[PDB]
Amino acid sequence: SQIRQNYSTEVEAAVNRLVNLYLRASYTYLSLGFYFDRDDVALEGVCHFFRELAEEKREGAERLLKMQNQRGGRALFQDLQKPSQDEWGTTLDAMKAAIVLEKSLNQALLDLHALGSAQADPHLCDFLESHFLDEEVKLIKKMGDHLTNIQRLVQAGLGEYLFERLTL
Amino acid sequence: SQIRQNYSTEVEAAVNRLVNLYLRASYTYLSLGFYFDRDDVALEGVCHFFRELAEEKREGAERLLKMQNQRGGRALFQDLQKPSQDEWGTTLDAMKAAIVLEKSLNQALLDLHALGSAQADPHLCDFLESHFLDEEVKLIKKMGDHLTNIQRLVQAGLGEYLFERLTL
Amino acid sequence: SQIRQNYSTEVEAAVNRLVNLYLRASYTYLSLGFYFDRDDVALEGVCHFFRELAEEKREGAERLLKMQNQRGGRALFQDLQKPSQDEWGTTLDAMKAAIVLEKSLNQALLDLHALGSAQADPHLCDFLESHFLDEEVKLIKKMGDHLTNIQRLVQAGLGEYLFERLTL
Amino acid sequence: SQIRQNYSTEVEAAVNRLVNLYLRASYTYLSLGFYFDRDDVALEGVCHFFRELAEEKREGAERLLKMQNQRGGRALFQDLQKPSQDEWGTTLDAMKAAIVLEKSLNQALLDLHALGSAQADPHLCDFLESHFLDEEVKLIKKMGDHLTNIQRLVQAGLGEYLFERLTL
Repeated sequence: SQIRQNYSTEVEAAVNRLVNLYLRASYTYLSLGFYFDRDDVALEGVCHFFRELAEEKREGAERLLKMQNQRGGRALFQDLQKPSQDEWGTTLDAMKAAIVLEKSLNQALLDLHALGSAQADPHLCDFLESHFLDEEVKLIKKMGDHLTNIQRLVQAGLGEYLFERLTL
Repeated sequence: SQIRQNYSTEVEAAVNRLVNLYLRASYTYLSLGFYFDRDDVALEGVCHFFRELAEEKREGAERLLKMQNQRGGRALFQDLQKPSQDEWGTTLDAMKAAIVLEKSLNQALLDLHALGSAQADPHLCDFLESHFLDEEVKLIKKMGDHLTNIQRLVQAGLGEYLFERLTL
Repeated sequence: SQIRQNYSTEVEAAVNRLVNLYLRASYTYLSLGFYFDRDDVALEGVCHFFRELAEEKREGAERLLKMQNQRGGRALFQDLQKPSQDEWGTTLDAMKAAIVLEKSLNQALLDLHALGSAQADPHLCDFLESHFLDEEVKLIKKMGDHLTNIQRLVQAGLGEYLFERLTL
Repeated sequence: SQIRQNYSTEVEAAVNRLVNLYLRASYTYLSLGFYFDRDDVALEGVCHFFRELAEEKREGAERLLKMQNQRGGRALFQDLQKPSQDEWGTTLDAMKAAIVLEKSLNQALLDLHALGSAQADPHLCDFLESHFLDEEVKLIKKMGDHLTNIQRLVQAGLGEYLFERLTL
């Protein structure tokens, strides 16, 4: 590559792996969004929350792809595995599964940042800090806030409805 | 002091004491605000209410400081003791603690006003009446209103959530 | 904590300590501001400079508190010790004391950043870099600029007046 | 008087006396203003400051007169004695004489307020608090601020000029 500089083979491959995690996460959120749009679930505010997250994760993958090219690395795509469940249970179950998901992405970002420091790749460390580390921390705080309110509310059906109407 | 007139040593020292009470109250409200911002408490409306009160109390202390200088008294600062609790319990517990706090400030204002009358210091009596006595009475009525609604609502988790969403 | 990830007990406690340093600094600036508002000091431009810094330091503490909660750490408040002096001498003395203060905050930020690197906590390193490290360097340069001009001007009374009127 | 109620003969006469003090003060400020407008004094900013104060004192007397009529008291005018000096010396001398003047008005207001309390005349106490007590305290603080700056500046001619140009 004519532009490639200070960009290790190891970081390049981890970037490709992170891109797959983000697309998988996006797919997961798409499944969660449509589940809450079912006529027998019907929680529009929950459906919207997850559909907005699917788009965010897709945007995250696209930013990683752009960065890959900017550094002279080569994007390599793999199969995207289907989401973990076909049915997501209650709003609470789903929000727990979402937080579990986000923590997995966060850890992958932390490991990638650790790889970058190990490889003396300040550009990668900066890129992660700029569009990912804080957005992930803020997203995780919000989900934790939601889990707490959802838990405070479980007369379970009444609580689930109120949360969707008044918070979402 | 070239400007000092009709400003007793006793009122000056009580003004300094009141300034410390107001800063302490502000610190208390800051602790209450951040407690309700915890991911395991997550009552944004309650967090906002207390954070707004912290700023008000800080503004109250600053007005007293300005007045101290206007009269030719000398501001003297003391340590600010930490708030009474590290964790504030429920919205109800916190609002009870807040009302207890406000009543203490109110009594201090009443005592200071009584000192001013005893010392024939009409300017001090006027200053207290203008920015403090009524604001305190109105604030205390509002908290009492809130305590009543919070109490009416305790299915405790559902009530606490509804109060924060619909009143705060 | 349900959200806590990669957030060490050591960083959490240092964050609480830094929050206390910032509130103390704010208190210090409040005392400096009101001292220059005394009828026997009467340097409005100096009073304004310090009062603006008190608010900045308070905002700094509040940002640290928010971050603490975002990471799932627990805010713990301590007594706020009173400022080092009751009277601040000349504009020069005060600006020297301010620079000494800022350097102490800066060093605390540097130590906290070093702790974060030692703990592999990129989010903390990023947060410090974003709202604190540069703001502190720029503030310290400005004070150094002011000290130099104040020193160039000391006919001491005439210089102090001119600085307050033409620079502040 | 058909409207007179709770308005003692003693307060009525003190109101007439205060009206004379305020007109005298106004006359004093007029003399100070024109002295600084002399071609051999020529401090326009000082001339403006005093001319603005003459108008304020005249407005103060007029408010007392209106109040006198509102209460059913009878305005009685006396000779207005000429100002204490024909020539006012330096800006410093003049500002010292002004502060001495204002303190005399303030004390007269305090005594009148004390008479009103002694006579159980809440309307008079309120009227004094509303347009006079605080305005007087704020005016006296400003003069004290000016005296301090003027004193800091005395190369006397250079200081006097700078004060008039940069503060007034």
